[PDB]
Amino acid sequence: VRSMTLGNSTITTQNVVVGYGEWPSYLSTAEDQPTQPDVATCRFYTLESVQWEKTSPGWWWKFPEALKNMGLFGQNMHYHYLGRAGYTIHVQCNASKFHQGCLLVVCVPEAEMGCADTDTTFPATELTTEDTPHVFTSDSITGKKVQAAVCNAGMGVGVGNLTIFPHQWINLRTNNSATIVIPYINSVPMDNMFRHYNFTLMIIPFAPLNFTDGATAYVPITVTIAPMYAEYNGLRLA
Amino acid sequence: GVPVLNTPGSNQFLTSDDYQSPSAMPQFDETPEMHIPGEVRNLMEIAEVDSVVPVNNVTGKTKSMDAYQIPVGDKTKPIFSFQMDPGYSSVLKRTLLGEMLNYYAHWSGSVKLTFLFCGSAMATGKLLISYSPPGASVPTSRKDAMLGTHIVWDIGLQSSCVLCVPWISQSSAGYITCWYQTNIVVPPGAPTSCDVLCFASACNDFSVRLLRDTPFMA
Amino acid sequence: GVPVLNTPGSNQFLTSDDYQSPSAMPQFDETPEMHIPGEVRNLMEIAEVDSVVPVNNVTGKTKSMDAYQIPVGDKTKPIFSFQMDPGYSSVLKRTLLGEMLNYYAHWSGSVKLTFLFCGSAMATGKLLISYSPPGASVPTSRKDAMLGTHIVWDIGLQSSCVLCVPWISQSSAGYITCWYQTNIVVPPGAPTSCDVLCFASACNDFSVRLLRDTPFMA
Amino acid sequence: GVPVLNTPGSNQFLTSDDYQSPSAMPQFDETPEMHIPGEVRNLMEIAEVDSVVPVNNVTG
Amino acid sequence: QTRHVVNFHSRSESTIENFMGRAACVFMDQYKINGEETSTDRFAVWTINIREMAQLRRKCEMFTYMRFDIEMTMVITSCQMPVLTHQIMYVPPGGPIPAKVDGYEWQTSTNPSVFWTEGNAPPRISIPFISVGNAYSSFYDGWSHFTQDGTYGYTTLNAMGKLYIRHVNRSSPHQITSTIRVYFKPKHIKAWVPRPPRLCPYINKRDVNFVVTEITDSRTSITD
Amino acid sequence: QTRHVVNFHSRSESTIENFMGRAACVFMDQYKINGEETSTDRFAVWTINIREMAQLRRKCEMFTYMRFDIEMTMVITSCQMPVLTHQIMYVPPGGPIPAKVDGYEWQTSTNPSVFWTEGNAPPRISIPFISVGNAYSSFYDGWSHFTQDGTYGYTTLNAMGKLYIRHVNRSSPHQITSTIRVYFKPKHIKAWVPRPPRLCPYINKRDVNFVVTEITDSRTSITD
Repeated sequence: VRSMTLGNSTITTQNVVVGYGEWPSYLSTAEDQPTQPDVATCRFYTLESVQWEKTSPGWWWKFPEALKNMGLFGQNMHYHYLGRAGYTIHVQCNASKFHQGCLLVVCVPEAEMGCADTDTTFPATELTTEDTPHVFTSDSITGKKVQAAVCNAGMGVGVGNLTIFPHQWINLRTNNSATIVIPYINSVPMDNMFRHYNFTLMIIPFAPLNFTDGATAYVPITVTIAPMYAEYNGLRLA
Repeated sequence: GVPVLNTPGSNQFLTSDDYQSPSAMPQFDETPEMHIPGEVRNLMEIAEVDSVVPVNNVTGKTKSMDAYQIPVGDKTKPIFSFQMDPGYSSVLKRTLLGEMLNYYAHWSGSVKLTFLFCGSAMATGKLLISYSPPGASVPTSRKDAMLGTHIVWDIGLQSSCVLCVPWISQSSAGYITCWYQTNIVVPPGAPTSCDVLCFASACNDFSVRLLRDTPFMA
Repeated sequence: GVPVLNTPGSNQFLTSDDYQSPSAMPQFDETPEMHIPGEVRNLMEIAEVDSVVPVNNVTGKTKSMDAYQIPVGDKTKPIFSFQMDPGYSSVLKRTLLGEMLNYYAHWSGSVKLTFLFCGSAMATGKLLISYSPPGASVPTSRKDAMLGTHIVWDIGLQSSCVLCVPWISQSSAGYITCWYQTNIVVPPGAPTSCDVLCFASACNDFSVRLLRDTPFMA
Repeated sequence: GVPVLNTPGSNQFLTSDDYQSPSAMPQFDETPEMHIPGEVRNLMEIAEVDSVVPVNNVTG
Repeated sequence: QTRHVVNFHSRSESTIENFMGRAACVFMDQYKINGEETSTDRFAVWTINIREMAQLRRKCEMFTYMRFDIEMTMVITSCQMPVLTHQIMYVPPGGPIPAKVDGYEWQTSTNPSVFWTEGNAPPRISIPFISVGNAYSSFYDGWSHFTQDGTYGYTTLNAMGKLYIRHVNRSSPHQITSTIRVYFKPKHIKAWVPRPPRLCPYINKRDVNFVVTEITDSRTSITD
Repeated sequence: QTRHVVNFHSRSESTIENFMGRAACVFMDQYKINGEETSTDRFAVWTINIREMAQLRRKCEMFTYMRFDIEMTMVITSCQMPVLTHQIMYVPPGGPIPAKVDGYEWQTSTNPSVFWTEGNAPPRISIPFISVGNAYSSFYDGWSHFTQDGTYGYTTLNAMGKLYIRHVNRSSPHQITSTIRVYFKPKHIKAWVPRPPRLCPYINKRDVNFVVTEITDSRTSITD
C-alpha cells in the first residue's frame, strides 16, 4: 500500500505499464518558446466512478479533452492553443473477494472511430461527453453516432487483439489496480487540445462480472488521470 | 567516349527494383525527424504481442464478446479443442500472430499460449491441458490425454498457465485440448460458472519468408 | 565494352534536374567577375530589412501615402489593430517581409515591429501596445488589454518602441492593438495631431521551406 | 554526364552470355544450403564409374 | 501439399522496408488528345494518398505514424500518327491546379514535370517527405476545423500532392486514347506505433466507417 | 487547414540558386515544314531575354545585377511520313540571322546548333555568361544613344542572343506542324543589389511602364 500524493491530491494505491517503453518528457528556440506550468496540472483528477454490472459492454474516454473542465488543466486548454502531456492513468476496481471478472484497460492512440450508419458523419458530441464515458453496445446500432459495438470497438478492428497498445489486465481474481503512462504520441511536437484527441482510454470487460444474490449488483471502476510534463506555448513577447 | 553496350533488360520496367530514382524536388529539404515513441523496426515485433484468442467461436457467438470466453462450470467431453496452426484455422487466424502470418507463405517457429482463469478468487479446481503432436490423433478420453503430454493446471494456486508449442510451420497440426481433472469447487458465496481467456504469440523467435497478398481483403 | 542497362527514367526530361549541360560555346571564355557592391547570397536577407507597413489602409487611403500614417490625436476604441501574419493579411502582405514569404508555402519564425512616432519634439503622451496570443480574443477595452501582454510606450522619453512577435507560421493569429493610455499633451506652439509609422522585418532568424508561385501576378 | 557510345552488339540478345540479371525478388532470402551427400562438381566424375557393357548385344 | 520441415531462421523479409516498399498499381485513367477544348477528359488527376486500393491501404494501417519517400513510375500506353510525348506534372500540396488541358498552370516553374516521349523506358519521378509534421498519419482522431466542426478524421499534414498528366501534342488527325498506370512505391520508410489489423471491409476511401463484422469464421461446437 | 507547429530551421531553399534556378517554359511557337518557300512561318526566333513571362520576370527584378549561365532544353512535338530531324541554332549577340528557312546563315560555323532527331531525349544546349559587362542588368536607368536620344532603358550589355529553330528536312508529302517549348533555366547564378518587389501589373515586355496601383487591399476601418 503506497499513498501517492501530487500537489493537493492524494490517492491510495496497491506494476506500471510504461507506454512504449518511454517516460513522458519535455520537448527539449527563441522563435517559439514553450511555457511549463508544473504548478498544479500534475495533481490527480479523479473522474466519476463507473458502475460495472453483469451487462456492461465497456466504456471509452477521449483525452486530452476529457479533462476540459478539470481545474487548471481544463482552464489552460482555453488560454493556450498548443500543448502536450503524459497522463498517468490509475484504474482501480475495489470489488470484493467473491466477485469475478476481467477488464482490458487500453489506451489506443489515435482511435479514429466509425459512424453507425455509414455514408454520413456524426455530430461531434457523440465521441465525447467530457467527464462522462460513452459506453459501448453489445450489438450493432444505427443513427448518426459512433458504431459502439464491441468486437469492433470503434475502429473496425477485432476487439480481442486490441492488446497491441499500452494495456493492462484487471483480473479480479488476482489484482484490482492498473496504471498506464502514455508519453504523448503525436506526429507534431505540439497540437491543439480541442481539435485532436491524442488517445482513447477504453475499458472493455472480456470476462463478464458475475456474483450471487447477496453481493452488490455492481463494481465501481475508479479512473484517475495525472497530466505529467504538461507544457504549452508562450504568451509573452520575445 | 566510354564504349558501353546495353544488355538484355535495358529500358524495361521491373516492378521490384531498387534503382536510384531521380528526385523531383532536389532543392527541397525535408522536415527533421523528431523522436516519436513506439517505433516498429520489424513486423515480427507485432506477432510477439499476446492477444485474446476467440476459442468459443461457435455459430452464434462470433459477433459478440462471447467468442473469447471459454465457459468452465459432464467430465467425459473436453472443454475446448482446436487445431494448432495460425493459418487455415478458425480460432488462430485473426490473432495478431495469425494475421501477420497470412502476409507470408513460408513461416516456421513456435507459439506460446497463456490461459488466464477469469473466475472468482475463491473458486478452486484442476484442468488438464493436453497437447497432441502434429501426426497423432486427438485423445478421446481424459485418461488417454493424461498418458500423452499434459499439464495438470491447478487453478487455486496459479491463475495463468503458459505453454510453448513447437513445430508450427506451413509452406495436419497439433491440438490443445483441455479436460476437467476436477470440477470447480466453490464456497456458498461465489458464483459457480467461470470463464477462461486464452492468448497467443510467438514463443521465442519466429521465422517467416515469402511475402504474399492477404486472403481476407476482397 | 562496359555492359550498361538503362533504368526507368532514361531518355526523359525531368524539369527539376541538375545534370551537366553540354556547353554550346566551349572555346568561349566568359568575362572576369569584378566586385560589385551589395551581393545577395540568401533571400532572407531581404526579409530582415525594415520597411513601412500600411496600417491605415482604409477604403479610400490606399493609393496615397496616407496608408502608412497612423493618426494620433475618444479613448474607448483602439488606435489601430491588425492580424499578425505576413500572409493572408491586408496590412502585412505587401511588406518586404510579407512579399518574400508569399513565394513559399511553409514558413515559420518571429517578426519584430518598430513604431516610429513622427510627431513634434514637444508632444508628450502614452500609448499602450497590447499583444494577443494566436488563440486569444482581442481586448475590447483598455483595461483588458492592460491585463494581458503590453508595453506602456512613453512617447516623450523614447520615440521608437520595438517588439518581437513569436509563433508566426503557416503551412487565427496574433493581434497588435494600440490604445490611448494618455492623450497627446502639447504646448501652445506645437500642432495637436501627430502620426505614427510602423515597420516590420524578421526578428532574429526566419525559417522557410516550400517554394511556390506568387498569387499577386496574374 | 558520362559520354558513352553504344558499340555494335548493343540491345541484342546473345543466347550464351553471362550478364548480371536483375533479380525479380530482391527482398527474398533463399533457403540455407544444407550438406547433401554425393555432390557432383564435374561431369567426368560420372565417366569414371564402372558399368556393365552389353557385349552380347546380338539381334534377339 | 504436404507439411515439410521448413527449417531456416530469417526475418529480413519481415522488416518494414521489405514489407511496405513494394510497387503496386494505384491509378488507371484514360485521357484523350483532341476534341472538346473545354473538357475534363483530356487529363488525369489522382490526388496522391495511401487510401487508394484496399490491399495497400490495409498495410499502411498496421502503423499509426510513418514517413517515407515515394518513387512512382508511370506506365503509359496509347490506342486509336506522330510519335507522342506526354507530361506528368506533380503539383506540391501548395500548388495551383489546371482546370483545362490548356491552362496556364501547366507552365508553372514550381510544379516539376517529366516529358516522356513514347517508346523509351517508363518515366520515373521521385518525391521526398513533403509533410509539414514529422510523419504521415494513417489515422487522425480529430477535426480539421477548430471547435468540432465538419470534416472528421482529415488532417492536412498527410497531404502528398497531386499528379496531373496530359499529352503535350496540341492536336491529332484521329483520336488517340492514352492509358496511364501509376506505380506507387514507399521508399526509405519508417513506421511508429503499431496497430491491430483491419477486420471489417472498407466502405469509402476518405473515412473509417464500417459494417459490424464477425470476429472469425464460425465452427459447429467449441470442441470439434 | 489548421495552424500546426511548423518546427524546423532551414534557409537552404531561400538561397539565390535555389530561388532562380528553376526551369520554366518561356517560348511556345509553331513552324511548318513545307510550302511558301519565302515565308516567316517555317522557323522560330525568340530573342533570349528574361522579360518573357511575368512570373519569371518578377523574380529577376528582385535584384538589380545578376550573372548566370543559361541551360535551356527544348521539347519539340509534331502533328500532321519519315523520321524528323530538327535544328536549334543559337546565334550569339554578334551573329548573322536567317531571313528565310533556306538562308545561308544556317550554315555559319560560329553559330552553334543541335540536330535533334525525333524520338530521343530532348535536346539540351547550354550558354555561358555572354555579356560584355560583369553582370546582366535587370534595370538600366539610361539611354542607349548618347545625348538623351531615343530608346530609354535598353542597354546592349544584357543581350543574350537568339534561338533559330527549323526542320532540316527539305520537304514532306503532307503538312507537318511542329511545336517547340523552350525551357529556360538560370545556372550558377549570382545576384547583387536587392530591390523591392514589383507592385503594379506589367504593361509591355520592353519597358517598365505601369498603371498606378493601390498599395494593399483595402479594409473597412483602421481597427477592424
